[PDB]
Amino acid sequence: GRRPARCYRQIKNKPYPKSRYCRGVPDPKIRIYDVGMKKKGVDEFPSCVHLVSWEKENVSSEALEAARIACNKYMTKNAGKDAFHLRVRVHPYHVLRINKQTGMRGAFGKPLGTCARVDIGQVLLSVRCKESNAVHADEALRRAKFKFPGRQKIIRSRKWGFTKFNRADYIKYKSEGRIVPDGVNAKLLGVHGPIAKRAPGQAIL
Amino acid sequence: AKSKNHTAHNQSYKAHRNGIKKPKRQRQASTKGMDPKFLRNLRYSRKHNV
Amino acid sequence: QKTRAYSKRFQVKFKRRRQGKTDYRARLRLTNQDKNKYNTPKYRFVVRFTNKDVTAQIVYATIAGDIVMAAAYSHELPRYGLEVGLTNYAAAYCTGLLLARRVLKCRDLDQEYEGNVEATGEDFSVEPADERRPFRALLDVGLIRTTTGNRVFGALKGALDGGLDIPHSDKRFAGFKKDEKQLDAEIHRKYIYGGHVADYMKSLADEEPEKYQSHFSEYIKKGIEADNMEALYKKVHAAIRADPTKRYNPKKLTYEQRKASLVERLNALNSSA
Amino acid sequence: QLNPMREIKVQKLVLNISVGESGDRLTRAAKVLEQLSGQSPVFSKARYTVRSFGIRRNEKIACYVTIRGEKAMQLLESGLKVKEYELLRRNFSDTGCFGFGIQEHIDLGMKYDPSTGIYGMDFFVVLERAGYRVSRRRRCKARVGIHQRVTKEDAMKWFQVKYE
Amino acid sequence: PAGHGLRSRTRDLFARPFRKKGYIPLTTYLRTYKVGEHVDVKVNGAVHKGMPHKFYHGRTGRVWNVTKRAIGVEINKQVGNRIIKKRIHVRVEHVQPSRCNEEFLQRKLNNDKLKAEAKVRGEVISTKRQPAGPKPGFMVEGTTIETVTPIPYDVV
RNA sequence: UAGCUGGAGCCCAUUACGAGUUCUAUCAGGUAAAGCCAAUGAUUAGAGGCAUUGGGGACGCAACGUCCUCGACCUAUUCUCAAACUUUAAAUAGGUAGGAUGGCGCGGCUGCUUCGGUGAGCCGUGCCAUGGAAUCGGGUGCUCCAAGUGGGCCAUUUUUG
RNA sequence: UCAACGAGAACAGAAAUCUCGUGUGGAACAAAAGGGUAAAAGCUCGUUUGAUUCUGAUUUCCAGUACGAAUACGAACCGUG
RNA sequence: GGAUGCGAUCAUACCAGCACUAAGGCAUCGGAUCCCGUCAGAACUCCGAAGUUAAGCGUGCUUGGGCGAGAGUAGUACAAGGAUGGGUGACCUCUUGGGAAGUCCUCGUGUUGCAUUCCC
RNA sequence: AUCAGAGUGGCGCAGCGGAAGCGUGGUGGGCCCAUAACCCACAGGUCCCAGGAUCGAAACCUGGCUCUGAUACCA
Ligand SMILES: [Mg+2]
Ligand SMILES: [Mg+2]
Ligand SMILES: [Mg+2]
Ligand SMILES: [Mg+2]
Ligand SMILES: [Mg+2]
Ligand SMILES: [Mg+2]
Ligand SMILES: [Mg+2]
Ligand SMILES: [Mg+2]
Ligand SMILES: [Mg+2]
Ligand SMILES: [Mg+2]
Ligand SMILES: [Mg+2]
Ligand SMILES: [Mg+2]
Ligand SMILES: [Mg+2]
Ligand SMILES: [Mg+2]
Ligand SMILES: [Mg+2]
Ligand SMILES: [Mg+2]
Ligand SMILES: [Mg+2]
Ligand SMILES: [Mg+2]
Repeated sequence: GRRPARCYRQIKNKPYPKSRYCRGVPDPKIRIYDVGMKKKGVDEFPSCVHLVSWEKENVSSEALEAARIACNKYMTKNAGKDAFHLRVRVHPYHVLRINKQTGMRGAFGKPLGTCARVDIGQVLLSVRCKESNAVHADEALRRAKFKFPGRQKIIRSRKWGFTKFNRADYIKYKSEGRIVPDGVNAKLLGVHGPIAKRAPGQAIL
Repeated sequence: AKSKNHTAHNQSYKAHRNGIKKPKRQRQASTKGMDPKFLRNLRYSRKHNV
Repeated sequence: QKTRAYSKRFQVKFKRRRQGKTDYRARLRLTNQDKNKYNTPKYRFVVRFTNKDVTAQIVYATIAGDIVMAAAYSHELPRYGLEVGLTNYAAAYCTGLLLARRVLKCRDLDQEYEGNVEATGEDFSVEPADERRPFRALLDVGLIRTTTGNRVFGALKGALDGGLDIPHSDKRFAGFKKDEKQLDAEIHRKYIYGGHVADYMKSLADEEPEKYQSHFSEYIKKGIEADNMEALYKKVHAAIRADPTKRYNPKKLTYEQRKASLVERLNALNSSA
Repeated sequence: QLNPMREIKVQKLVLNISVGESGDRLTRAAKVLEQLSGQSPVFSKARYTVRSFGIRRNEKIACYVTIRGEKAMQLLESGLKVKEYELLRRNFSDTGCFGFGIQEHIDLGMKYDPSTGIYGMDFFVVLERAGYRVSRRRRCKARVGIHQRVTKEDAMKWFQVKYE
Repeated sequence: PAGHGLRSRTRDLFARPFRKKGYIPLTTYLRTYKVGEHVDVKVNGAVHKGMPHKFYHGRTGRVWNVTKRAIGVEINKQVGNRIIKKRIHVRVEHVQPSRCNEEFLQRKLNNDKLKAEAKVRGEVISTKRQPAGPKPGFMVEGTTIETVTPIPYDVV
């Protein structure tokens, strides 16, 4: 069916996204990017581990779909459905073309499928869990990385959950009560805005 | 057999091997094309110098 | 209310538009001198009417800003003789005459360009006869609708009657016959010498005595009946042609008190509730 | 503040009859306003040719006039003398104004003096305080500050405390 | 023609800059030109008359003939193996006077002043700029000297 | 036919003047990068309130009422993006100037210009101006007659199918 | 002053007409796309015929040829204000 | 410390929400005979001063939005020239030079000309 | 594989922007002992799915689909 990924492994062409010009593309393999309990708040799953891609390439939509489900089946069977949140951190926006008596006369091809362009040191997947339960995710990402063409690491990230705040700083800011907990995110507070819009106990310089 | 060909390859070399000939800058620069309202006056004064 | 992207993409217009005071499409066209004249500015005859004055100026355009050489107001007419009714058609006539006389006296060509010694409505242009061309100005109404009868065009008539050259035509002088397409000498004469207030003073005085008193108080208390308007304007025009010559707002409170007051509001809000 | 410049006062009444029709029918809807005002309505042509309402585009459907001053007050009190001086506490619009509608002849004015049918009509008045010429004049126009904008409490507490 | 009309390839060359759209400030009209000044041709998007071709946006040349609403500029276009002094008339909205010779014309007087001052005294001087060369020696009053060592690699 | 080339010369030349270069000053840029927590377009997920009723249960004897409900919507966020998207915005490359082809005085012309010796320019004359960054060096400086060529190919880098 | 949005008004509702507010242009400018514009280049009205005459210049293409188109003067005659 | 007219620079000048102002000036305002204007004296035009600072105008305030400046982001991203440089290649390093941008943090919120005029 | 064609009432087809019909079928009556046939009336449709312009679409054009027909050669 679909061509080998070696044909569409290197970036050789400028990005060719769906628009008022690239139309007739099919919808990509992947339609869901966040799986597991995506409703849990910041304080529940602190530990976060990412599958990071280490070579510039085109990970196909089919690959980046099959990888998440291979990272989900393991996590579900072992550590239960209520202890991980998976997020695929890349979207298939590049549209691959295929060209198929008549030779290369009129050689521009009709669109084939859709793939996501990655780069050196680009986070590709993330799982968030509880440190007591982190080993399962550590192995699940390793079990999913044999679905991608290049080299990847399985790197725990120094920050807290999916938030821009390190573990140390976020715990400092929780004890200082200078952070709004939003759900999966959090927001620092500070010295800008109107004094009015702040809650009575949430005023800082 | 593709009769359509195009390069600028070697054209900078042909241009520069005999210099990019700048025109000799001139005392008494040319007036052709200038504003006829200005030039009629300019001529008429030189008609009536002493 | 207006969102952040609105503010960030907003382009402000020119200050003298956000105040709604200038028409830049007119201004470019009035000030723009041909580039083969190189400096000779186009002097604009700028007349403006407030509710209680008739300002007039001769101004030219400079990079630094417009530079005035003769300013003539209606509130300097009392020094000449007109004490009441200083923003009417004839008052703007007098103000135009005064400004033209003063430009002439400042550039010293009045004696060769005296204009009409006496006002008339029949349209006036000067002979540029010999060696001295008249001072040439460009009238600038501003935002007013140039309808027939406008005080601006009374001021135009006065500026000409002083001797200035301002390109013009009689299609907006008061009393133009918009049907028949010529002026009436007598009706423009009436407007210039204040007939149009004189007949309304008589009209109120005949069958409206209470509005006459509530409506022309200053005319009353300066004792000027509708009977004495023309000759009054004769004398004021003669005077014009003969003699053309601590803290209450608060300081911006500075950073130290600002920062102290801020922590005070902060402690109030935080400690409370 | 109790500054007597801030006296609420009807800027204008506006009378609108839109018939969705044309020809002689609207020419009579012109008269039903011509008698009321003494000044000639201006027609309001349609737009958008929305068929389900039976109107082409650019064809005269409506007919309106603006009345202001003594005549507007005189005819406005008759307009509410229709309603028995009572509105819906919602006909007041949030900015400065309120409106209502009637069937003509429960006003005054003889009925078939042209032989024209009973046309209902749109009354709509926007109150003003003195000095909206600052938002209407051509030179130096600008908003009016909150302290001198009629609001809903201003229109309501104009309607119920006085004028009646 | 021949595949490309006058205002081709100018999706961004001829645009106004961001938040500088709309009106023409009066100074672009009250800056006056004289035959011989060096001016910069930069097209203005909103004024469509007298416009110069997209080649001339961002060049400099000497005014060579000045007329009402229009400046004659004379600039060098390089074609083949030769320089053609092209002569264009651009409406004044498209030209700004250059500050290339600002330093030159200041320094000309700054020089002739010193040649006068040298004629005053011993009449020897040399009015030339020299590019920044060797800096002479000097002592350094020994201060606290900060030792910096290459950082150990934290992978994170 | 233009380009590249030769031959015939000629014209001057170490004062000049020019440069496939740098320097100083000053213009122009929308490519890489970045951006979406900025407009356009795409796009993943939540958090909070909130609708004069997007549709329902249940209380609604009632409404100019609400708890759940798929959720519009607004608010502040979040993942990923653009050759035919951009606020911002490089590097290399582009243009111009760096004096003797400059200025100032005097007294003249104009049929242009100005309210006007007012300007614009030119004209005659007299004065100045240590050569006006570095380096380098005879020049296509001017012209004539004419040849062959007009199938290209490889490489490092940018790049389209 | 446009698109749109908020609130209101007999029949009238999502949408007919009216009124107020906000409205950086999210509308329109005959057509394709791009650029440009808010007392306008858009909408309505007024008067109109410069969509005229003579011959050059210049740009764009470029061999610095023609044509097409465009620009800036000149000498007329005019329109509008 | 003010104002008006004409302004140059066009957000440090805008936007939103507040509080306040001596004199003058501005404005608001009163009328519709005239010239003039429309459906409408609301607007535009002509005439005029009986009041009001209520709006406008002006000034100031906000841990405001925007804007402008700076520090950091960061010698990072990129990038000119060089390597019989590394690696299997994508790419990456070194050598001679240039060098950005968002979020985050701190500050600021107009300058000014000509003419006339008011203060205390 | 490209190039065309047609998609409209239950069926097969009309249709030139104001915008829905032809023949036949469906419905209720009438003639008939009864059914046809015939006579009189009655209801019709997502104008193939998603757009755009356009006073104004079902038609103009563009994307998404199904059936049908064409030209597919020198080695
Ligand atoms: Mg060839
Ligand atoms: Mg005008
Ligand atoms: Mg070409
Ligand atoms: Mg051709
Ligand atoms: Mg050809
Ligand atoms: Mg640009
Ligand atoms: Mg044109
Ligand atoms: Mg040849
Ligand atoms: Mg480009
Ligand atoms: Mg890029
Ligand atoms: Mg976007
Ligand atoms: Mg950026
Ligand atoms: Mg280039
Ligand atoms: Mg340069
Ligand atoms: Mg040609
Ligand atoms: Mg080498
Ligand atoms: Mg039957
Ligand atoms: Mg039967």
